[PDB]
Amino acid sequence: DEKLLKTIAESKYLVALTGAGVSAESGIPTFRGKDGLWNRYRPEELANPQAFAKDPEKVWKWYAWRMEKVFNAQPNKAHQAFAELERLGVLKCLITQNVDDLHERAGSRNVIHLHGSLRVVRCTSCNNSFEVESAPKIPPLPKCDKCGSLLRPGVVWFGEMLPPDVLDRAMREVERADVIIVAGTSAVVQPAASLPLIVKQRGGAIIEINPDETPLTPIADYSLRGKAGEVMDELVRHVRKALS
Amino acid sequence: KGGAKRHR
Ligand SMILES: [Zn+2]
Repeated sequence: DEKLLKTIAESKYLVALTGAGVSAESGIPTFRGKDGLWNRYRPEELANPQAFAKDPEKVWKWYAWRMEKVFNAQPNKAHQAFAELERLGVLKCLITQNVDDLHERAGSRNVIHLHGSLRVVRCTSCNNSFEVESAPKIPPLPKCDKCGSLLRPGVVWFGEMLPPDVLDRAMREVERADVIIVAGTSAVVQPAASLPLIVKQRGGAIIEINPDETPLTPIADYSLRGKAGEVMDELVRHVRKALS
Repeated sequence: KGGAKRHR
């Protein structure tokens, strides 16, 4: 506790990296198993450009379902805790692999979305892009109102480059950080998984919060097991008191 | 690190 609490409380520029594990307690599967709708594919076999070219209706049906579930979900104790850490001025920037909007919904202000967002729909051809309040019904295939081309979810698919400006911004944030909380990520997906290494390489501390050991665990200064929500809730309660 | 979104 005390050394961990002190590390967070006394941090000069704390950042965070979150993954699917912080949203499971809102009812959103981690998508480390199967696709969650048919349960016939690995999620990576649908979230890619090859699948979308083969059968855009199938891929859109999956995303429409994903969108509805997220839009109907509520933020949980982990999302609330991260928002509270920003509110208290400890957390400077929240980097997330998640395509849900539950961090924002909990009141997080400075969020970087490495893999885009289910709230965003964009054109496959022109530069048209917009946000949705609710999920489209599939079929029909959603078409761009500006040019008539096929629309797609505003997420980064496996095999696609992260938007250079987004990844660059995340890199600059971890280049400033003396402490990083890495919560609910399996530390497998690149280049996202390389971000905490930058903090360590520059002499900072890594606090891993995850129910299981990961490839990051060997270099994590602290690695906390248990349920993401419960651990983050307890952690922010202690940090708030420590700074009070 | 960079490169395309991928599993390690
Ligand atoms: Zn268009």
